[PDB]
Amino acid sequence: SWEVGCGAPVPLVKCDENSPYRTITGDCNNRRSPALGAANRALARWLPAEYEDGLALPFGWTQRKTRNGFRVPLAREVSNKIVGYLDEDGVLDQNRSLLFMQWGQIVDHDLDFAPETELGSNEHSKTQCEEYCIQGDNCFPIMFPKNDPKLKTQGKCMPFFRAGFVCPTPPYQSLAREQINAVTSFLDASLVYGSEPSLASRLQNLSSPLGLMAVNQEAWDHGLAYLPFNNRKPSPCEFINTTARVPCFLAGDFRASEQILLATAHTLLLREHNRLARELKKLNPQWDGEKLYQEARKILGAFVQIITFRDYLPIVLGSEMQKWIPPYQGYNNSVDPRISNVFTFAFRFGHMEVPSTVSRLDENYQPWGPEAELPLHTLFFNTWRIIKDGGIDPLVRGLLAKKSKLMNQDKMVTSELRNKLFQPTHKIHGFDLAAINLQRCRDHGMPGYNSWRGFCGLSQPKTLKGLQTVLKNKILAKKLMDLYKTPDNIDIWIGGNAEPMVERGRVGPLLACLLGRQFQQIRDGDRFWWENPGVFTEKQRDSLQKMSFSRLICDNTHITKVPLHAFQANNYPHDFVDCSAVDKLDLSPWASREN
Ligand code: HEM
Ligand SMILES: *[C@@H]1O[C@H](CO)[C@@H](O[C@@H]2O[C@H](CO)[C@@H](O[C@@H]3O[C@H](CO)[C@@H](O)[C@H](O)[C@@H]3O)[C@H](O)[C@H]2NC(C)=O)[C@H](O)[C@H]1NC(C)=O
Ligand SMILES: *[C@@H]1O[C@H](CO)[C@@H](O[C@@H]2O[C@H](CO)[C@@H](O[C@H]3O[C@H](CO)[C@@H](O)[C@H](O)[C@@H]3O)[C@H](O)[C@H]2NC(C)=O)[C@H](O)[C@H]1NC(C)=O
Ligand SMILES: *[C@@H]1O[C@H](CO)[C@@H](O[C@@H]2O[C@H](CO)[C@@H](O)[C@H](O)[C@H]2NC(C)=O)[C@H](O)[C@H]1NC(C)=O
Ligand SMILES: *[C@@H]1O[C@H](CO)[C@@H](O[C@@H]2O[C@H](CO)[C@@H](O)[C@H](O)[C@H]2NC(C)=O)[C@H](O)[C@H]1NC(C)=O
Ligand SMILES: [Ca+2]
Repeated sequence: SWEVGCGAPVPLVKCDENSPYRTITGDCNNRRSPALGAANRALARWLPAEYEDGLALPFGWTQRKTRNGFRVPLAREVSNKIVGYLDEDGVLDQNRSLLFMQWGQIVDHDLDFAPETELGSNEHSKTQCEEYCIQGDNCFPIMFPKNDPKLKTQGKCMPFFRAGFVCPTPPYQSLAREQINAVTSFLDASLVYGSEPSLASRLQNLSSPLGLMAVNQEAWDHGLAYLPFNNRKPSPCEFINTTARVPCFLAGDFRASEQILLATAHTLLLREHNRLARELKKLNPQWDGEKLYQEARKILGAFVQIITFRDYLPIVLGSEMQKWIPPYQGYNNSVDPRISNVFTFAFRFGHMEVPSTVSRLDENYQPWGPEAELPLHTLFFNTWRIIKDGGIDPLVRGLLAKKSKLMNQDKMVTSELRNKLFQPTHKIHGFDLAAINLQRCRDHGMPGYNSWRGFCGLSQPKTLKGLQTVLKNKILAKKLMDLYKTPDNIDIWIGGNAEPMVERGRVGPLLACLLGRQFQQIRDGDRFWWENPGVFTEKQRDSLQKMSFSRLICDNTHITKVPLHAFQANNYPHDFVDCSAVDKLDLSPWASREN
C-alpha cells in the first residue's frame, strides 16, 4: 500500500531555473521534486506515526486505551514530578553564554513551526476548551493531576489546541495525520524575510529602491533601527502592560516577540540586512531595489548557516559532531532536506537551557539601572522594556556576559517556563511549556523513547535497572518507571532530555543522533548552501568565513567591546576586546564589475 498524491493546499509555481536566489517559500530548491523543504507542507516522517487509533488521536486521548498495555501518564504530572525544581542556585552553565540558548531558538525558528489549528476566531472551540476543559476535536486540554497547586488557583486544566495538519484542516480519514511545517526547512533566515510572499513583501521597503527592510517609524534606538510593529489586535505585547501600549514586532516569523531576547536577536538581524544593503548600493550604485534585497538576504542567510554550523553545532553536539556532520562534500539532491516531525521535539532541548532571569547591563557590564535583572516571565511578549527602558544594547550585553541554564537531570526546566508561561490567547502567566511539549509529542503522533533509541542504534532499556544504566540516574529512572511503566511509553521529549550530556556537548546520545542527522540533511540537501560551488565565488567565500556574531554585534549596536567566541561563557573585561580586534566582513568581492 501507499499514497503519493496528497499535496492539495499548494499553489505550484514556476521554477526560474538557474535563478541565483532562493524563493521565499523554499520551492524550487530541489529540481527533481521542487516542493522539497518548502514551507506549508507536511513535515517529514522518519518513522511511521503512532496514534491511539492508528490515524489521528494522540495517545492519552482515550482513558480506556493503553499504550503497550499501560495508561500514559498526564503530561502535567510528568512535569511536576520530573521536570520541576525550586532552587535556581547552582544552575548556570559555566561554559555557555546566554547567547547559546538564544541562537538555538533562532535556528529552531528558521527551521520549523507547526501552527495550532485555527478553525475559529469567533468560534467556541476556544472558549469551551478554556472554560470547561472538555476534550474534543482540536481541544486536547492538559488536565491537572490530583495534588496540583494549579488546581487550587487555575481550574481543572490548561488549554491546548492540536497542531495544524495538511490535506484538510477539518478532520481526515485515510493516511495518518501529518502536521505542517509553516516555515522553510532550509536554514535560510526565513525568520527574518518570512516564508510566504504576502509577508516577505509586507516586510519590505517598497517606497525606495535601496533593498531595505521596513523599519519602525514610531521608535528608534540611538538612531539605530527597530523592527516595525505589528497590525494584529488583540496584541499580546499590549495585553502584557495595557498602560504602555507597546505592541509586538513584525518579523519574517510570527514568534519574534515570545520573549525579549528573541525579539532582540531579530533586531540583531534586520539591522544587518539594511547595513548590508546600504553598503552594497554604495558599492554597486546600478543595482535594483530587488537586487539589493536579494543579495543582502543571500549574505544574511549565509551568516545564519555559518554561525550555526561552525560555532553552534559543534558545542551543542560535542563528540558526535563528526559522527553526523562530516566536513562538507557538496550538494546532494538525493538528500531529503525536509524537517522531520521528531526534530521539532528534539530541538526542544533548548527549553532546559533557559534560566530564570534576564539582565540589562551598561557599558562597564554592570547592572543597568535599579531593575537590571528581571524574572523571565515578566518578559514573555514584552517589547515595552525594549522601547521605553534601555536600548537593545543592555540586553545584548546580557546575552554576552550572562550564562545559559545548564540542563540538569534534577533541575530540568525553570518554573518561569514550567509554571509561569504566558500564552498569547490566554490571559495568565500560568502555563507549563514542559507539559505542553509532552502533550504535543502525543498530538504529533510521536513514537516512544525506545523506538527512537532503536532508530539511532542505541540500546532499548526494558527494565528499571536498565533505564538507570542508560540515564546513569537511579532516582530519575524510578520516577520515569513509576509514571510510564515501560520506557517504550516514555515521551521522546523527556526521554531524550533525560540522558546525560554527551561529552563537550549539551545533549545526550539519542538527541545528538536525531539532531545531527537532521542538520546533516539540512546541509547536504540545500542547493543554495553558502559553501556549494556556484552559490558564492571563492572570493566571496573567503569574506564570509570571517563573519562572527561578535562582528554582528559591533556593526549593529553601540557595543564596542565583545568576546571573540561569543557562545562560550565570557566575563568582562578579561574575555572582552575592542571591536577593532574583531574581523570584518569585506564586501570588495561583491563589486559588480560588469566592466
Ligand atoms: C518562551 C520560550 C523560550 C525561551 C524563553 C524558548 C526557548 C527555546 C529554545 C532556546 C529552543 C532551542 C534551543 C527552542 C526550540 C523550540 N521551542 Fe521553544 N521557547 C519558548 C517557548 C516555546 C513555545 C511556546 C513553543 C510552542 C509549544 C507548543 O508545542 O505548543 C515552543 C516550541 C519550540 C519548538 C517547536 C517549534 C515548532 O516546530 O513549531 C522548538 C523547536 N517554544 N525553544
Ligand atoms: C568552553 O567551550 C569552548 C567552546 O565554546 C571550548 O573550547 C573549544 O574547543 C575547540 C576544540 O574543538 C577549540 O578549537 C580549536 O582551536 C584551534 C586553535 O587553537 C583551531 O585550529 C580550531 O578551531 C580547533 O577546533 C577551542 O578551544 C574552542 N572553540 C571555540 C570556537 O571557542 C572550551 O574548552 C570551553 N572553555 C572552558 C574555559 O572550559
Ligand atoms: C507599564 O509600562 C510603563 C512604562 O510604559 C511602566 O512604568 C514606567 O516605569 C517606571 C515606574 O515608575 C518609570 O521609571 C521612572 O520614571 C521616572 C523617571 O523619569 C521617575 O519619576 C520614576 O520614579 C521611575 O524611576 C517610568 O517612567 C514609568 N512610566 C510610567 C508611565 O509609569 C510600568 O511599570 C509598566 N507596568 C507593568 C505592569 O509592566
Ligand atoms: C523606507 O526607506 C525610505 C528611504 O530611506 C525611508 O525614508 C527615510 O526615513 C528616514 C527615517 O527612517 C529619514 O532619514 C527620512 O524620512 C528618509 N531618509 C531619506 C534619506 O530619504 C522610510 O522611512 C522607509 N520606510 C519605512 C516604512 O521603513
Ligand atoms: C547522496 O546521498 C544518498 C543517500 O541516500 C546516496 O545514495 C546512496 O548511496 C549508497 C552508497 O553509494 C547506496 O548504497 C544507496 O543505496 C544509495 N541510494 C540512492 C537512492 O542513491 C548518494 O550516493 C549520495 N551522493 C553523493 C554524490 O554523495
Ligand atoms: Ca528556513
